[PDB]
Amino acid sequence: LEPFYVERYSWSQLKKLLADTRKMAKAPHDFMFVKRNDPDGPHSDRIYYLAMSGENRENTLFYSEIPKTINRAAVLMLSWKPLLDVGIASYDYHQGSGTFLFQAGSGIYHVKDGGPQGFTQQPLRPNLVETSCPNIRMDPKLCPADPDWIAFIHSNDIWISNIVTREERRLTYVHNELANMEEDARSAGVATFVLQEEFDRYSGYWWCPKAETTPSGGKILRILYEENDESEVEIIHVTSPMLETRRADSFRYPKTGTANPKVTFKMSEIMIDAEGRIIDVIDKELIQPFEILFEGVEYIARAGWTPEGKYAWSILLDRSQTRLQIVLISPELFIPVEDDVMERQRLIESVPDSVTPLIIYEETTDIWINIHDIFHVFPQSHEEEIEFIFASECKTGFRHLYKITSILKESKYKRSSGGLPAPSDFKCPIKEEIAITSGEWEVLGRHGSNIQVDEVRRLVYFEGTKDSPLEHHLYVVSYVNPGEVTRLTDRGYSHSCCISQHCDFFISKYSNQKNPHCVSLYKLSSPEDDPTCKTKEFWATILDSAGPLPDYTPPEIFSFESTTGFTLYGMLYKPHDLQPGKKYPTVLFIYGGPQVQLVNNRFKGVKYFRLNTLASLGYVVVVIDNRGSCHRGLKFEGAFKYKMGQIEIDDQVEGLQYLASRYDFIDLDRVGIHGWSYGGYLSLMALMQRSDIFRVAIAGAPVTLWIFYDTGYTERYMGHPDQNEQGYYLGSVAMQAEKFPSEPNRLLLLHGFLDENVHFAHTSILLSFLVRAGKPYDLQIYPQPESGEHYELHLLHYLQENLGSRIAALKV
Amino acid sequence: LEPFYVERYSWSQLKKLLADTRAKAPHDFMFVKRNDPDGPHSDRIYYLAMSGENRENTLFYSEIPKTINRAAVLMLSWKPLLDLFQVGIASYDYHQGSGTFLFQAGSGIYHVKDGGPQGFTQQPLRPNLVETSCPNIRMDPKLCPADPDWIAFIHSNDIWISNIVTREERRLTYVHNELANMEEDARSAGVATFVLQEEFDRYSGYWWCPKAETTPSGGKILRILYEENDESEVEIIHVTSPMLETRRADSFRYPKTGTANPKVTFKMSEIMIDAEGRIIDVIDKELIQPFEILFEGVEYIARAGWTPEGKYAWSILLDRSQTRLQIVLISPELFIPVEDDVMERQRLIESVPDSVTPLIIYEETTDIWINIHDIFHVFPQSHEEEIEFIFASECKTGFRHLYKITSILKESKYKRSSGGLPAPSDFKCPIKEEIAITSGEWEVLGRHGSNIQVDEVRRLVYFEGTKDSPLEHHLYVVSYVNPGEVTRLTDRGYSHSCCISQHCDFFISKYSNQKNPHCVSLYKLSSPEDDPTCKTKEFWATILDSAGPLPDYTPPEIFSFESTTGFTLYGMLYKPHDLQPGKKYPTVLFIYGGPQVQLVNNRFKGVKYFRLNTLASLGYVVVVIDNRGSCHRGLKFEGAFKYKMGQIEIDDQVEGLQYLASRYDFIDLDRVGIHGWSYGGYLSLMALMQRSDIFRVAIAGAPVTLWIFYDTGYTERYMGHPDQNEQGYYLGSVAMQAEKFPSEPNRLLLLHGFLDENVHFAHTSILLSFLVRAGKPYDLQIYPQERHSIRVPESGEHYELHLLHYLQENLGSRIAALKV
Ligand SMILES: *C(=O)C(CC)(CC)C(=O)Nc1cccc(CN2CCN(Cc3cccc4ccccc34)CC2)c1
Ligand SMILES: *C(=O)C(CC)(CC)C(=O)Nc1cccc(CN2CCN(Cc3cccc4ccccc34)CC2)c1
Ligand SMILES: [Cl-]
Ligand SMILES: [Cl-]
Repeated sequence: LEPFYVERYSWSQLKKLLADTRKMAKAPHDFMFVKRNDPDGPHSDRIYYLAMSGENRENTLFYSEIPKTINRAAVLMLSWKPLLDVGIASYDYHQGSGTFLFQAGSGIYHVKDGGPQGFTQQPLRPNLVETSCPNIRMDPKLCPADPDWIAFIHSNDIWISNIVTREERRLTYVHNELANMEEDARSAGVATFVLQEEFDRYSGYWWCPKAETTPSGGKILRILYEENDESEVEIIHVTSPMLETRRADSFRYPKTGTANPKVTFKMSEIMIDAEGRIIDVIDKELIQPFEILFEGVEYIARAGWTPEGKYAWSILLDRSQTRLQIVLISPELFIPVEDDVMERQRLIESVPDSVTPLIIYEETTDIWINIHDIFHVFPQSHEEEIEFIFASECKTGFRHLYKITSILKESKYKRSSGGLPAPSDFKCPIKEEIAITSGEWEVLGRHGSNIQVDEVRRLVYFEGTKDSPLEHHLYVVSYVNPGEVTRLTDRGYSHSCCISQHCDFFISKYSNQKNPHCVSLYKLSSPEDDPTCKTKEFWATILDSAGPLPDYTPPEIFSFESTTGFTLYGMLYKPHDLQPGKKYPTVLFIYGGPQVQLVNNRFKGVKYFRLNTLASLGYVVVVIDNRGSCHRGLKFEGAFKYKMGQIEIDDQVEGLQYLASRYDFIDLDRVGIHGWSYGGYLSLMALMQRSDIFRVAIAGAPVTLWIFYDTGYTERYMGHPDQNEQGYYLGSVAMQAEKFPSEPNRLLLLHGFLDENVHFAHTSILLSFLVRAGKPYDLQIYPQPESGEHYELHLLHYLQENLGSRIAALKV
Repeated sequence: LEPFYVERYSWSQLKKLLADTRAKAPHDFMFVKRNDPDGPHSDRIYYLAMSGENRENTLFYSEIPKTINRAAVLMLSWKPLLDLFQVGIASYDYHQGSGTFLFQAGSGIYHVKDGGPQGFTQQPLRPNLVETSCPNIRMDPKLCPADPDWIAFIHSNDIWISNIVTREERRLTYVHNELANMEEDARSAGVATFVLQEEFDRYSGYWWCPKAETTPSGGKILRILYEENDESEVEIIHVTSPMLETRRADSFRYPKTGTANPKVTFKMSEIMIDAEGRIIDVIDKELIQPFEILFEGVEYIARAGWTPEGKYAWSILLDRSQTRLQIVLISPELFIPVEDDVMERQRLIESVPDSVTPLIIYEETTDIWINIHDIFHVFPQSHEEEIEFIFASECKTGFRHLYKITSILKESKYKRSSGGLPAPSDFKCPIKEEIAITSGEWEVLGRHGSNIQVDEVRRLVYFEGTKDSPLEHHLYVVSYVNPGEVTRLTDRGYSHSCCISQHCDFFISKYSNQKNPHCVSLYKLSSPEDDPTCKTKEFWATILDSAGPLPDYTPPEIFSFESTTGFTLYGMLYKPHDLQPGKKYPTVLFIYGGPQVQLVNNRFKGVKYFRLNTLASLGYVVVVIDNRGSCHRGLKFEGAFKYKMGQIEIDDQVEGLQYLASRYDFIDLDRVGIHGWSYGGYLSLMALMQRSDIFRVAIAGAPVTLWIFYDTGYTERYMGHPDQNEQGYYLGSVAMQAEKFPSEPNRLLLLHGFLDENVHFAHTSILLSFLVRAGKPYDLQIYPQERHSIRVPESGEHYELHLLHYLQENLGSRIAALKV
């Protein structure tokens, strides 16, 4: 077996090769189905959606017409009608009025379509909402009880504005923009850094869905909101976008072990008169402190209202993220904010002791709670019950849907006597807990995956891995008599689905390893003898695939039975034009951290197109989902709890050796490893731990030191740093710099200079320690499109010079 | 001619080689007379010195004997002046009449007495801590010449005084609130700001008046002239921290070019003391009119102080473009008390005479630039409306020469009663007499410790100069009354740095040459009885002896060549050790090539530039060339690159390289590297950028890549304001020309300290921005927790290792040629 050496191109030649082979658009999303209700017309529904019609183009609202019937000989390809005349990330909509509300650039706008006004046959010039406010407005939302009112955030405070009367009003006075950020570290209605970055919650205020009627023929609107105080949170400096303006932007980063923000709930209570004028605005706070009522709660993971507006709800986590509580909060728990201590005591006495927080569900785990967007609340039939669907990995170690009924008891605790409540004083007895689904597979509830409930047929639609861990599929099952789980999506593809609100259609964005992404509309229907049985039928195409592009050769998914007692899956890019009796240099691409799966049956020729490019130059490319990876259940994921950096490279090496024994073209002498973020971290660990296996390591934005990363992430997987002193040490490459090679041309560090999730300090502290330890490195910095081209060029060239070509074999 | 290829050592082996192949000489001298007829010693000398190796800098003394055995060589012994502190001393004060030393060692401020009325110790004295109530580090202590019981110092950017007998402490300025943040509180007093320290070498910002003023009580008044600065309009910049654990950035005020400099003014603290040394009162006083009115056009207070009598406070002032110097006498009567009440403030202005006025006793201009220097000697004032003084200037002849100047102190034409602003030349004085003491194609030295000693008895002036050569500094002497013959006092084949006794009967010289390490030796001055002008020198004793030519270090040969520019350009050449016949070697050009610096001269370079020899041992030719713009050749030679930085320098570097390359066949022009720090890093980039043909690799260290990111004081002196010179700034900024770099990798290495506060990392990061935009390759190395230069030895060790290894892998070795 002779060594194959890659063609040694020049820098300018490699730039040309990358430029030629380079030459995507946001696929249709945020679907909404509106009925036409037109007996004489040919269309049943209009679908509205956000999309990008070309690659240059900006993201905007489109519509398409769903016909009542189709020619089943042909394939109907739906046309994209523009709804409007900068760019839109999301949109709100009120059904009854047909009002869209959306931000585009700095402006907030509104149009109407598909309400009583009817259905336009051409673009709509939208109406700009007026404002006195000097700064950018964020997070606009229509009031569900009155589409004339909207809310939004300006300078970390909540405002409301009437789109008819033009009345604007600031609701919270929590942030003063002109003062310094040391004293004023407060905010209302905005989610803090950790909650956005690590729990995917972006909004921090919620309209009450219904309005209460006043005595004099007006109404009361309500906004539940989160108020944060980040005064005790660590302040860190990262260099500003403008390098000519030599300064640093301050922001609050709760690093692991330190304080999270000081959180609490609030309610704005807005009295409006008979003709839409604001009478009064009472701001209201909890009767007792957040720490007392919600003992142990550190993070407000999720929050909203019940469909009737009766209770606000919230899904709450402790600091270790091992205990989740779903908690109903009455509006009567809130009293007006009064600085006068005598008048404050009055208002506490006026509230009954019966009014109390209601923990309607609690769960625990020795691993961790993964937060998700599934939580469906049924309408309240009985007065002292709440019925709902939730998902959990805590029973079986796999995420499944459960139908739960809780009893809303009077609390044992009484506030009159004025003590502190015990841990379980607000817990509700669980009357029923039916498991809707079960097995060695999971229901999906993140990154857009959720459920749709058909209350009439008493069915729930959900996405899952039942058929395979490498394919997402749409399923349906009864929540009343749960049994047979009907699949609705076709095997051989992975699907991301959106079910119509009327449960009579669904859209699926699907692909597989060979075929690019497509979006198609499927009609749901039942046989006459049984509404429980659900069948699907292709209706029309919304987006066609480009068709497998000859320049891109896809990988083969493989798998091996690991000594760890798990099947591990991988992707293998065999080199283009294999020579018999030769062995090629192998580049292992890695991520390997939690909340990610790189190996699955989806089209990888957009995101990971440049893996195919490495294979065209003569490299073998391997990707392996090690233990900790997503979509295999909680026990699989928990493998590295307290032990980050200590099991991942075993699984990689094991898979790399499995491939080697079966394919003689893999040259274990010339193996490189490369990844970004956790992949960059593991790449450093690979070179540190296994010099023998890995010749080169390219680390991108690597986490080098876990005490520098945030609370929400790090404490979930590694606990508090006091209770895992060794794991934090052994898991931190910056404090083991002595273990790196004394040879140069084996370590490449890549970092963005301004990156604020994985800070540059991770790289700069490593560099400092490598210099202390007399170790070599190579460094590329990317301050501030053009730099991604530079990155790909440098990486191809670095692999060429130090792994692929004959010059690399000489160099040693 | 075969190419020599250097040994390809591993990283571990180069670390070994460097590790294997890996102290302040006496200074701040002071002669004090014994006045002991029966004793064997004429003088005792005091001096700062590091006794050797890992040891702190401290006060020593030695004994100067009346006679010597001229058969033998006397070696003086160093007596420790101080005892161990129940850290190190950089600087000291002395009061002649009392014997009081004053100095800072570590945090504390101390005093001893020796050589005054109390006599001379024969054993180390115990230093006496000056006690304090101040919470923070005290800085810049200074003895009051008028009363050696009193001292002054800076604490939290304000001026304080402390009596060392009575123990009375007192705050004189309330300009800086130490507790409030620096974004609001950006004022200071008695402290030279960044640009003044970094670009004009002025460190102090307050000056004791050297004489007291007696009162009716039998007490006295003491005065302190001081600079007050308001940096509120000055650009703020954030650099990280020695603490990398806290992801945080510390702020400071950096006047970047074409932006606001600090808003400055003069102030005076009037300090009334009673009959037994207790403070009665402290009146803080300000100028009767603004600084912008009284000193029209002035932007930098370059130097300041008092006349010997304490009558006038002098100052040397510059305009923003640094093409106009003004020496100005400021009378104490120009200052009035500070007053909020605008009626009472007006009444004090009116009580001051109109005859009292600033006196511009000297003014000069140039098309090139003013170079500030420490030479300025005021004579005692005998005539009432005349001041007589020695100054130095390049503005007449284009070489720095001494001039004895007398100016007439006329009452001003301008009058303050009328209430108009004065005309540009209302304060100017008549120049009655301006005699040139020296002249020629050579300069008098007045920076970096070089100065003059005036013998007022025999009416002579001692000075350092380049008269015998630009490659050697020598001590000379000449009359200031009948200026004729310039007598050299130091021996040739040696560069000297000399300190002349206050009594003018001795001088000490620190000297070296290319082959011999540094030495310090004492020399007695005397004249034949018939003629006191004729000054001769005799060796007296050795203070510091040579370690000797160390056999690791082979010196370089000083070469020179006639450039097409019409200047002789001097250089140094390190030939490779064991130079093979019929073989050619990879060359490494070390460069600085910026203003205010000369790399090529006849001094020992085996300490500072030791690794140029290490390069030669591995088989590299090493060249160094002082191009046009460099120091010690006159203002015209220096002026060559005004408005044109980065354009002319490499022409001279390549010319010199080719002078050697034609004259020596061992110089392989196909493999030439370049390397430098600061301006040398700048030029290293420019060299590769402009001359891809000549230079294979460039290793730029802390490079200036964008002149708009550098400070006012430096950049505007050589380039003017950016508004007036858009082409100069564009053509002189490598960041704006990133497209011109090679599109071959392994030819560009950037080295930068992450926390550098003179040449900010910003220069490197913005260069990397434009190189990425231009699709160009680079290599980069960062050295965190390190400011101006590389202080931590492990990072210095890493710097030398990477630099040597980089040259090996991409220039010197077998594989380097195969790699193309
Ligand atoms: C970490 O999670 C980060 C940074 C904190 C979050 C945004 C991160 O993921 N950053 C980041 C930056 C730049 C690119 C990517 C993803 N990209 C996917 C495709 N991949 C192409 C590739 C892969 C393997 C080998 C090569 C070799 C040469 C050229 C391209 C290659 C690069 C990484 C993520
Ligand atoms: C510029 O003015 C700086 C940086 C902004 C502030 C003072 C500066 O000068 N920095 C700096 C950092 C580190 C070292 C030096 C000076 N040093 C002198 C000796 N020289 C040795 C040398 C020369 C040439 C080649 C080699 C090769 C290997 C090892 C040493 C070499 C290096 C620079 C200044
Ligand atoms: Cl929506
Ligand atoms: Cl002195």
